[PDB]
Order: sequence, then structure tokens, then C-alpha cells
Amino acid sequence: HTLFIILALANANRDEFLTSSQLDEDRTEAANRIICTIRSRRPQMVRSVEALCDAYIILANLDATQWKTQRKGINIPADQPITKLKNLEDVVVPTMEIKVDHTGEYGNLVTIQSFKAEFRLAGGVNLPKIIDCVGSDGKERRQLVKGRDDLRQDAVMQQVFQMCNTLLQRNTETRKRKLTICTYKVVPLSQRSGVLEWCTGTVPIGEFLVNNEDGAHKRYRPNDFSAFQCQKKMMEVQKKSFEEKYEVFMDVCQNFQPVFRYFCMEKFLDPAIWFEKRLAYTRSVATSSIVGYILGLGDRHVQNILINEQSAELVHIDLGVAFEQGKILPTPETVPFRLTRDIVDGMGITGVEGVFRRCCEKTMEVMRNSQETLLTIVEVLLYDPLFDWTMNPLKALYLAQRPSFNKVAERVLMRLQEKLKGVEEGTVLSVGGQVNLLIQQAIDPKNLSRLFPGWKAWV
Amino acid sequence: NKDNENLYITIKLLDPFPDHVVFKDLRITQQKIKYSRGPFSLLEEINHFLSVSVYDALPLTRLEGLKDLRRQLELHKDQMVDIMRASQDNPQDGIMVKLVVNLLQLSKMAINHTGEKEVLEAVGSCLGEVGPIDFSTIAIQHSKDASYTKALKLFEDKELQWTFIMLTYLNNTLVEDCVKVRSAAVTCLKNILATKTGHSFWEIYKMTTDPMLAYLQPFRTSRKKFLEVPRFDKENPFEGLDDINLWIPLSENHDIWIKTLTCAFLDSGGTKCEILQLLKPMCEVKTDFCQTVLPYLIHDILLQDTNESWRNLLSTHVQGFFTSCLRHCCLDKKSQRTMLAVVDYMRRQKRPSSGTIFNDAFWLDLNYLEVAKVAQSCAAHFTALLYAEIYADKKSMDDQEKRSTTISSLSEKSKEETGISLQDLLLEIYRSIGEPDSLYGCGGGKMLQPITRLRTYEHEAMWGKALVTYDLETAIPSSTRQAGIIQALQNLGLCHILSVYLKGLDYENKDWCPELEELHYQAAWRNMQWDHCGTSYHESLYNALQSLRDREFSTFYESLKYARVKEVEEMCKRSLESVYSLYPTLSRLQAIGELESIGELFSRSVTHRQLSEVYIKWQKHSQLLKDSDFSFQEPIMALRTVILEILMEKEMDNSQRECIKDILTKHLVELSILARTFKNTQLPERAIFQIKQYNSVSCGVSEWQLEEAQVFWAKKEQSLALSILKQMIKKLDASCAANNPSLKLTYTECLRVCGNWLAETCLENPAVIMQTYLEKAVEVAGNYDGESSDELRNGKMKA
Amino acid sequence: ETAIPSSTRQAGIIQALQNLGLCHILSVYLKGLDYENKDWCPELEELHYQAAWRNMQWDHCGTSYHESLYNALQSLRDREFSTFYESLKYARVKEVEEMCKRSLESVYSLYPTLSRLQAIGELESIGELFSRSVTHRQLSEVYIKWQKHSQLLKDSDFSFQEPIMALRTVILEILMEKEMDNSQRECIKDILTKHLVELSILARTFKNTQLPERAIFQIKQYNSVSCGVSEWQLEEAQVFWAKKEQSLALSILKQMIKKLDASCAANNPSLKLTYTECLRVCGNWLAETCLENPAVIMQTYLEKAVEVAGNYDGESSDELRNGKMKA
Ligand SMILES: Nc1ncnc2c1ncn2[C@@H]1O[C@H](COP(=O)(O)OP(=O)(O)NP(=O)(O)O)[C@@H](O)[C@H]1O
Ligand SMILES: [Mg+2]
Ligand SMILES: [Zn+2]
Repeated sequence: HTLFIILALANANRDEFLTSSQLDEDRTEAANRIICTIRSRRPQMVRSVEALCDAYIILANLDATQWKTQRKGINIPADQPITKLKNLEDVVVPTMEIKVDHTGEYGNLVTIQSFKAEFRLAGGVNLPKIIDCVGSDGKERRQLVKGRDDLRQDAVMQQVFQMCNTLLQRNTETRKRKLTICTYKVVPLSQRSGVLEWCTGTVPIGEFLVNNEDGAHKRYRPNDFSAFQCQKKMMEVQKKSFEEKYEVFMDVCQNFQPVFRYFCMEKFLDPAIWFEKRLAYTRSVATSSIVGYILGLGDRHVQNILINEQSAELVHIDLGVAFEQGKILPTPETVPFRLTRDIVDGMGITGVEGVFRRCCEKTMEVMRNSQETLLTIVEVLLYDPLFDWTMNPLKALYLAQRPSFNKVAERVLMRLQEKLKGVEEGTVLSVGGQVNLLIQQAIDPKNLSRLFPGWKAWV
Repeated sequence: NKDNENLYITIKLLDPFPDHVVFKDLRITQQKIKYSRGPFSLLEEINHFLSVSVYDALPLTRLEGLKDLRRQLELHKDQMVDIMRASQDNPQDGIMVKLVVNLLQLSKMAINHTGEKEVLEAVGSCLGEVGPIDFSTIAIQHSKDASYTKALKLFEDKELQWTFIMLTYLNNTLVEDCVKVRSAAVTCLKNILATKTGHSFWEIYKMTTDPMLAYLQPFRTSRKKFLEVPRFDKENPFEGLDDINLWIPLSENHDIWIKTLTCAFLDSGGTKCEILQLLKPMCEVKTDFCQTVLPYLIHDILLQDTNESWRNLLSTHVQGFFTSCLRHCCLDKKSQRTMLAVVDYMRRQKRPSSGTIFNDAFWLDLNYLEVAKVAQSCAAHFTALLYAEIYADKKSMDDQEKRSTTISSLSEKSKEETGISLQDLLLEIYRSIGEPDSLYGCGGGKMLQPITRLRTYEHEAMWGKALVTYDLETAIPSSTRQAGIIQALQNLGLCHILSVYLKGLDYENKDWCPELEELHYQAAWRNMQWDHCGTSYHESLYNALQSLRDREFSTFYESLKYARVKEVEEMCKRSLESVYSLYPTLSRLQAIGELESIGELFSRSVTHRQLSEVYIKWQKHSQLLKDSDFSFQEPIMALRTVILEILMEKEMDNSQRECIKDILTKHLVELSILARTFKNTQLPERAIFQIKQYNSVSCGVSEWQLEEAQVFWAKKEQSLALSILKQMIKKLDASCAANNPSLKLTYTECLRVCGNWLAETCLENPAVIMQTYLEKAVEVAGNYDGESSDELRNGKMKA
Repeated sequence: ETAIPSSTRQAGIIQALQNLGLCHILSVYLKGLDYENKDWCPELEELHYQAAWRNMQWDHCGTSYHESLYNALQSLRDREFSTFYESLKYARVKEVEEMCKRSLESVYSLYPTLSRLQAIGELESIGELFSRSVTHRQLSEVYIKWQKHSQLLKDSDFSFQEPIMALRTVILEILMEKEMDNSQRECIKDILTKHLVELSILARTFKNTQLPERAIFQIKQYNSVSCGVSEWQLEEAQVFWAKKEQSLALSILKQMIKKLDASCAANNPSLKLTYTECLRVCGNWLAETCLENPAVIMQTYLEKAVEVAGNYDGESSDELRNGKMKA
């Protein structure tokens, strides 16, 4: 659980080696000392893992821009050292979650055996490579390798989700409802490249709903406006008055009816199973929305949310924007979370009323009851020198593109503290009152109109 | 034949022989042939028990296995915690909940069979060992044959799947006592296997391994010319089915209705598939086959339907049948379930025209609101919920198309068109499901009527509000008016008030309905009113307790046996679809089991070791119910308090009754803690009073006194709680001198609690709180050197 | 607790039950005690007579206070005026007698007797109205006199005001159950409805929720639901709001507003005050609960109430002036 941690710090500048401030060299030198101490007693494990780490960095640095139009799988070039390495009995799979035991002896752990010769690609501004890792048991595991991006922020957000999951488990009110947050392992390897878990059996909500070829909206409502038509209209009214934006949004919403409720109907024909999956979906959305609001999660567009096909549970990815840094964007995020018409429509005929509202209240009570715990954890994160959670113009322009640190951290902590005590506009609000305000703000059509078209508020 | 390798596997899975001298030699052989690999844990015993069920469907043969399963559950309660700790990740396929469902299914098979009483008692005893443990699931799932599901995947053609299902049913029905059924079946096998489709089925299905292939070898024959099914062209194929009387005879004769309806479909010339026409002789001898084949026949007709003539005819006849159900006529539950299966089967079929699942749900032009009500009437809660959502979606699409509305608005149109309110319908569907959060989804319908308000108060444990509403409103029927009142009074304590209130009702009324027997007996045994003296649950419990006092053990076990059997029979006849329906039965069975366990201890001599083991067993099973609702745990705790008090009122000339007094005091403290967790204040106050009846105030303080301070703190009485603890601390300082290890934990906890309470109330400066309460608690637990304990380690951590 | 003496044990139980409503429960509980015990002590006799007249248990039939009150009410029922005044005279003379023998040093000691003497006086005052013909003018003057004396008790404790209001409800309801072939009983029904609304408001001020719910139920016995809404229905929404049931209160008022919009067309001056207040209350409740955006709350509830109160031009009134100020 720590050998990959230290190497990532020690391999901060190994990206250009294979192809600043005094704190950087001091951290790098100290990390090297730990590695030598680690290698003193177990040299075979250290040498084996660093070879695997180097292979990931070399694989990440591969350009591979020619196969952008290919979606069938590209054979890995023989020059990559990842193909040479096989049967690493001393390396445990970084993608898998390793249970922590009190004893110092680790046994019967799944180790890396080999890697498949075929790798896939995923859409985006960059081209990440999807590789398959074969464990000791012979079960294949899918890993996502990302280049030209920082993965340490995602790893930090994953732990907070674990703390939120751990807090929810120990309370009887939320443990009965099985209120949990979907998490995926993130293993940073350097300051520029990294590897993270690929959620098998999951599809983006945008891909399922507004796909050009076989989208849910097109299949169920052919006579309604197409996804391209709605996107084009919103961009036209972008440089217009607020009133013009509102009437455009209402016009688009009139000719765009949600069809997300059909996801459970076409995948779970059994009424008993269908009810369980719909209930799990409603609980997952309610739990994630409250936690995301508490942590100030932003940029929750269609491509940043994944839904499990087997379990119908939402998975949140791309957690770089948090702590209400989304309101600092040129187009502010006026919604605490995503509660669009598609999200509400998939909850059943009752909508937000019922399971969603009660689960949100139960989650808020747990958050309020663990305020001292939650505030302390965030305080540790906010003072991390390597945690670049603050917003910069380069990140702000990249997020929305079209064709004193101490004072900020204290303000964020104060804003988090007032949220956990229910203070919203200088007044004390109960758990039920705070939940109602959050639900109302998210579903308010006026707030959705001001939002960026890329967020797809109408979706 | 123990050494036989091919017979080795099956001899291991057979049910153990009954415990008798005649079955001695076979018993050691079976115990050794099964335990040859090694000892089996509790999980392995459960897995072994479930595997035997799928072999033979006779509950009598499983009587010994039920007793064996009871023994493992009783003496291995520690491993049930680990089993549940392994199943919260995937609670849908939880091993424990599958056992509960399997036992209940076995009980259903035992209904209307010889020797049904002992098998139900064994299941109830097995269901008494495991209580209403929170299974983290809502929908009950039934075990399905993996091989049967796998075999369906091999065939891609829909007709081939029809062939396999029929032959599998035909192969299954070759072993009953009836000879006409056997003769009719074998003729069908000869006819089906001689056709081209049957010939094509064998080639695909011969690759896999299945005993049915060997059974069907004699019937199959090789012929140059394939069997030809004659096709007749009726002048008007629709005249046979266009009869409202034929679709709804409903003369309390379901057997002839399904047979005539199936036969009419066969005689119609619409059917195209050849295998179906050959099923007529078998349909005429079995009603179950007619129900099974009917969805396939209806599906077959609509495939070659032209100009939507068959679709329109079937849509209006099926809808007419459903409308007849909404009347008040008086249709049998079997007929409605058969039509529901037809609707459910058609919903899973892809229409010939390209479309989605929503289009596939409308093979026939049907009003799903009526079907949902029928499904709710047939206790198909999840099926009704899905149908209601489909009905609402269809009308919303229809309204949008017509124009080219909230749940309250849509219900208004539904009432004025078909007489059924959609939002009202959704109410009992969610109540039948029993999920607490879904009740708030559809509550806007019927807000102001007291009945709807009363359930909300009872669900939220607002007993004071419910009690006022019950007294105020008079239009509510009297039978349920007091039923709430006694129920509300009991949850608030008020035992003396309830006793007088019950006496007042009996004075003013001579006619006495049975559901007031149930509550009066419930109050009589709870209040130890022993002078009050088919049989009901609380009647059996009250009778058994009096039998326990009078040492009448012969009737004490008989009354418990009758109660245990009676609980299962009422459990068998319900829907068995919602997990929340299992909890009230499991809790009552657990209470019966605990009383039965005490009977052997009561009958023989009383000793400290036996009582300590019972309390350890009680606490071991109690923590297994930590996630259970208070409504399912309170009756169990109430019985435990009573039976412990029954032991104390017994004569003890041995002067050892202090052991029972300590156990009762510890149990009542735990009851106060459990009630405090569930935001209840009346019950903890009553438990404290009961403790003070048997306990006094001495120099050495006790734990229940500290509990009283916590109870008063929960009652928002901070001055009372602080005064109790300050006096308690003052006595502790003067009494103990670092000499009593038992008082060390109480003194350390008391100082810590008082310091925390003072800090929260801001009634003392930080300097005094640390100097007098906080650091002293750390000091007391630290320098007393009373180490080598686990409770101290927990106490030191908190300090 | 059981170590407490029995004589005061049921005395507290009956008194606690009465303050929480539970009239049917108390009646059955009283019947149960009489069944299990034959000895009948005066202090239990005092409470049983108090419950009998409060619950109109007229079939139960020196003299004490509640005994005289119960006897006088039956005398009022039977038109036996000779004994009705004599019983009230004996009660009035008796009540002063205990006050004479006390210390007379604490002002708080005088309050229970003054409240009891006020109740006796009100019953005596209405006796002359009962004996002669019933007219609208006499009934209005009595209610105005009751209201004028009630505001003089605005600083009194609820324990000294509740018995007075309880007798007024009993007196008014006794008038309704009298035979009236003149078809003018609607005047008493309106007076009782107004009195019960005031009782609900007074009980709500003293942080009491059981009594306002009982008063609402009593109103619904003599009233129904029509196109034109009334004030007691608005009072029910306020009562449910005090019971920490926000969804129930909002649903009542939203249904009430929808009915008002369809029913009135700026034609009924009486419904103008109800419509303006109801929109204002619902908007304030929605704002506090944060269940609606500010734009809709102002557009639908707040500014609408101002528009209704102002643009309807139903001026020249004092209640409407108070309504506009609140709006
Ligand atoms: N952990 C994951 N599990 C499964 N699929 C993932 C995961 N992360 C990303 N994806 C997929 O990759 C697609 C692109 O997202 P991502 O890999 O984050 O690149 P991106 O859109 O460029 N994010 P960013 O680099 O911060 O701008 C998503 O739409 C998902 O389908
Ligand atoms: Mg993204
Ligand atoms: Zn009928």
C-alpha cells in the first residue's frame, strides 16, 4: 500500500528521463532514502515493481494518434517493455483493492502474471490506453492508462469517498439503506502520467441517453428534437440576454422529454429485480449528490458520470474540480449537483419525493453528526503542498472551451463548516430544510439555463 | 455399496435416517460417508442442507434434516455473525435469506399432506433459531435451475425453445400415478419427435449431457418422410374466440374454463407452429399444462396476425376479462393468475416490428391500470408496481400525442374514466412492499382523512399523536379504533392505564370480537395479570406462561407446539414476495423458541452455570438483531423480562436468587440502551423502575444507576441527569479507595460522562472540568493498575 | 410509580388525561376505576363530575363546584330554572366560603376562584337568554361581551382560561342541541365556530397542540366543505403547522388557494380577507421551508395577496386595513 506511493514521489521527473522549489528535491531525496531502506531487506520486490512502473510510463508516453478512428483493438508494439515482463509473483496488482491485515505477513495475494498484447483507446482530448492485466488466478483485469494529466487529485478524492463510505457504514440508519459511494482505484505513477481502475460493465449516461446512432432519446422519441439540435440551439443563445436564455431552455425542454426511466425496464424484465435496481439507483444518486455537495464536487456533466449495467449504480469520475471551484469558472456552476430531468425520471413516478428525499435526509444527518471528523479530514487535504485543488486560468479555460493560498483554504474550510452545520444564507436550517433547498436549487429551470451548454442541462 | 465410486456422490447427499435403534448401522455409514472430507462448519451444513432440497419434493423425507439443521443453528450462533459479515456486499444472494425462503417453500409443499404437523413444527423451530435479522434485501427471490436456464440459451429459434419447454414438461409428467396422463404424454412425445422441428431439436440438444436424452431414445424413430401436421382452413377462424361467454364463464369452475379456452385456441386455424397442434390430447387431461401452454398459444397467434384482426379481438376480450375482475363477478384467484402469467410472458417478447421494450409491452391494446389492480389483488406487488408505471407512461404519451400533469392530476382522469385512482392504487402497493422510504413517494393522495394520518404516525413511532387522533375521531370503525388505542398505549408504557381501560371496555360491551382477545391476552401476559384465566398466538403465550408457573410441562410444550405450528400455517398462505412480511413471523417464532429453551432449565435444578450460558446465548443472538427494527425486537425483550421475573417469583430456599436478579438487571439495562437508540423514552423509564423494585441504594454504586442518568439525559432533563451523576461521583469518591476492580469501570465512565455533559451544557469552566472529571477519569483508569482486562482497555480509550 | 398514595395517583392521571384531550379514553378509564373499586372518595367524585359535564355525559345522573355545574347544566337542559339558579347560587356562595378561611396573602391563590366565579357568572348570564326567545341581537351581544371580557384575560395563565372556554363551548353546543323550528340556528353555529377558532388560537399561543386539534374536530362536526372556504379551515392549517407537520399544512393551504381562485371572482368581500391572508401565509411558509424559488413565491403568493387586497377596491373597512399591512 506504500511502495507505489513512495516511487510516484521519487518518479516525479522520470517522464522526460525515459523519453523546481527546494521542497521538490528534498522530497525526492527523502523518497529515494525510503526506497533504499525498502530495498535493503527485500531487493527483488523493489526492482520488480520499478520495472513495472517504468513500463507503464513508457506505455503512457506513446503517442498512438494514428489509431484514433480504430475501436476494435490495436496490438501493442513489441518495443514496449511491458510485454517482456511476465510472472511477477512479488508484485500485487495495483488496480485491485488490497485488504489490510493486522499481521505483517501477506499471503495468497493476486499477483501480476502477464499482459495481453492488445490495447484499446478511449475518447477524449487525449488518447488513453486500455490494457488487460492477468492475475495469478488467471482472471483478466482492465486497466486505464492516462497521459498528459494529473491523477493524484483523483486519488485524493477517492479516499474521501472511502471516508464517506466508512462513515455511512457505521451508522445504522444508512447501513440499513446500503448508502455507499462507488469508488475505483487510482494509482498515480508520476507528475504527468498515471494508471487507474477501469470500471468494467459501466457505460456513460450520456452515451446511453443522447448517442447519435442508438441513443435512448432517439430510439424512444424519434419525433422530438435530436441531441445535436438541442446542443446547437443552446450555443446560439449563449451570447444573449438571460431572459432569452431562459425561454430557449424552456422551448428545448418542451421538445425533449426524459427517457432515462427505460434503462431499468429494458435490462431487468423481472419486476422483483427491476424494483431492486431502481431502488439502488435512487439510493446511489441521493448518496452521491449529498456527498458531492458537501465536498463541492463540480463538472458533473454527462461524460463524467458512469452507470453500472449490472447494479444500476452511478459511478462518478473526473473528480478534479471540487470544493466549489466550479463557481469560480467563467460560467459558474449554480447547481450543487446534477439532478436534471433524466436523473429524476429514472427514479420512478414518485420523482424526487420518497426514497430520494428520505435518503438525502439520512445522508445529511450522518454528515452533520460527523462534522468534527469531516472537517478534520478536509483540513489535512487543504494543507497538502502537492494538492493543486485551487483553480487557475489555464484550468478554467480548458474546462470551458469553445470552437494568498492560506486565505482561500480558510474560506473553503469556513464554507464547508457552515454547510455541515446547515448554515446556507446566514440562517440555521434543519436537515429536512437543507435537503429541500438543495433539491429545489438543482431542479430549478432558471439555474439550469445559465449553465454551460457542454454540461447538457437539458439532458 | 459404499466403495462404489459412481454411487459415492449420491449416497452423501441423502437425508439422514431417523434416530432409532433399527437405523443404527446405516447411520454411522452415512455420518462417515459424509464427514469423510472432514468436519463441516455452519455454512457448509447450510449449503449441504440446501442441495438435498432439489432432489425429492416430499417434506416427510426432510424431517430428520430439519432437526439436524436446528441443532447446528442452536450451537453455532457465533458463526452466523461471520456468515452475515460475508454477505452484505451482495445481499441479493445471501445464504441465510435463501434458507428462510427454502424452508417456507418446503412448508408450502407440506400443506394438505399426511404428517404435516411435525414438519411445520420443525421448520418453525428452525425459523425460531434465526430471528428477524436484517437481510438487506426487499424482494424475495426463488431458486432457479441453472441447467434449465442454460439449456434455453442453446436454442436461438423461438420455436425450438417451445419444443424444449414442452418436452421437458412432458418428460417431467411421466412419473405420476395417473395412467391416462402417462398415455397422453407418450403419444405427444411420439408426435412431436416425429416432426421436422423435433428432429431439428435433437441435433442441437444432443451435444449437451442430460438424462432426458436417454429417456427419449425409445420414443424417437428414424423415418424417410417427416411427420406432416394437417392444416385446415376454417371459413371464419374468429368465430371460435369471439365469444364473451367463452372468455368469462366464471361459474366457480376454473378447470373447465382453462381447458375450454385452450381447446378453442387449438381448434382455431390461426396457429401456425406444428408442435402446438399436437398438444391437444395432453391439454385435455391436465389443467396445469393448459395454463402453461396458453401464453405460448396466444404468442403464436399474434406472430402471423394480419391486418391486426387477431390483435383487436384478443385485446378486447382480455380487457373485458380484466374489467370483470374490477367488479364488486367473484372470480377465482387461479383464473386471474393464469391471465397475469399470459400478460407477463407477452411483455418479454419482441414484436415483429422494430421497436423498444416499451413497444413490446403492448402486444395487446390493454389498460395496464386494471391489470395492476388485479396483480395487487393477486398479491403481485412488484408486478403491479411495474404495470402501474407502464400505465402512467402510456397515458402520458397518449395525452402528448393527442395535444399535438402531476401524479395527483393523472389520478383524477383515471378515476373519471375507469373508476380507479392511480395515486391511491400506488399506496397499498408500496405498503404491501413495506419499504419505509417509498411510503413518502405517494402520500399527497388522501392527506386529511384520519386513517392515512394514523399509519404515518404509527410508522414514525409518533404514539402520542396517534393516541390523540384515535380518541378524537369517531367515524373510524370501532374494531380498529381501539386496536390502535391499546397498541398506542402499550408503546407508551401506561400498563396500569391500559389495564383499567381494557376493564372499562369489557364493562360497557358484552359482545367481544376476537381481535380484542388478541390484545387483552397480549396485555395480560405482559403485565403479569395471571388471574384473568382456535387458540391464537398471544393466547398460547399467556397459557404457556401460566403452565410454566404451575409446572404443567405437558401442556406447556403442547401449547408452544400448537403456537409454533399455527404461525407457519398463516405464513404459508401469504404471497411470500416481500422480505418485510417475514420479520413479524420470525420475531414471534424466536420468542416461542426462547420460551421453549427456558422450559428445560425451569423443570430441572437451577444453577449459576446454566443461567449464565442462557444469557450469553441471548446476548449472542441479540447482537445478531442489531440492525432489526424496534418493532421486531421489543416483543422479544418483553418476553425475556417476563420469564426472568417468573423465575424470581418462584420459591428459592437456596438463597441463590441473586444470580437471577443480576441477570434481570443487566437485561433491563440493555433494554433501556436499545430503546434509547430508537428514540424511545417511556420504555427506558419503565425498565429503570423495574430495576429499582428488585434493587436498592448502597455504598457501592451499580451500572443501572448510571443508566438512569443516561435515560434522564435523553428526556431533555439535563439538571436531573447532572444531579444524579454528581451525587453518584461523590459517593464513589468516599466509598472506593482503589480497592474494587468492579467499581473501577463505573467510576471511570461516570467521571467521563459528567465532564462531557458539563462541557456541552457550559455549566462549568474548562479548568475545573479537566481537574475534577476528565483527567481524574484518566487517572483512575491509569494508576489503579487493574490491568489485564478487555473492558478496561475500552474504558481507557473512551477516557 | 405505585408508592404514591392512590387518592392523588388517579387525580393526577385524570387531570393529565384531560389536558391532553382523550375524552373517550378518560370516560372509559373512569368507568374501569368504578368497576374495580366500590368505595367512592370525594376527590375522585369531583373529577368524575368534571368530566361528565365537559363530555356532556348527561346520563350519569355538601354539593361541590363541578357537581353544581353539572347539576345546573342538566337543569338548563330540562328548563328547570328554579333549581338552576339555586344551584348556581349555592355554588357561588360556597366558592367564596373556602376563600374566606384561607390566608389571603398571595395573589396567585385568588386566580382559581376568580376563574370559577367567572364561569358561574357566564352560565347565570346566559340563563335569561335561554329562558326567553332566542334572537340574533341577544346572541351577538353575549358573544361581544364574552370577547370583551376575554381580551381582559390576555395575560392570564392558560390554567385559569381553559375552564372558562370549556364552559362556553358546552353552553353554546347545548343551545344547538335544543329544538329550533325557526331555522335560525345558523347564528349559534357561526358563534360556536368563531369561539372554537379563538380557543384554538389561544391554545396555540400556550404551546398546546391537543386542544386545537379537538376544537377543529368539533368544528367539522357542525360544518362541511363548500365552494366558499371559511376561516376555521385556515385555522386547521395553522394548527397542523404548530404540530411540526409542514407538508400537511402546506397541502391544506395549497388546496384552499386553488379552490379560492376558481370560486371567487372579486365579488365576495367576506372571502377577500381569507384569500389575502391565505396567500400571505402560504408564501411565508414556503419561504421558511425553502420549497420554492423566490420568483414563484412572489409571483404566485406574495404579490398576488397584495393585488387581491388592493386592486379589488373593497375599501372602507378596518379588518382589510389590517390585512393590507400584514400583506
Ligand atoms: N475509471 C474509469 N472507468 C471507466 N471508464 C472510464 C474511467 N475513466 C474514464 N473513463 C472513460 O473515459 C472517457 C473519457 O474520460 P477521461 O478518461 O476522464 O478523459 P477526459 O474526458 O479527457 N478527462 P480529462 O483528461 O480530465 O479532460 C469517459 O467518458 C469514460 O467512458
Ligand atoms: Mg470527463
Ligand atoms: Zn364478485
